[PDB]
Amino acid sequence: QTETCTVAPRERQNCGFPGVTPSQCANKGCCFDDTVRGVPWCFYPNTIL
Repeated sequence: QTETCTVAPRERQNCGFPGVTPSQCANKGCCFDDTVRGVPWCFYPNTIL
């Protein structure tokens, strides 16, 4: 792996859309988390090393 879903919520950039599902987020190669408010559910991953 070269990408990680460990992103600070205030740094998460929107990768999806209103009502995006994990499957639609996985199709785009992005990360999903709806347990944090005020941030996009589907966001881009962070680069490692």
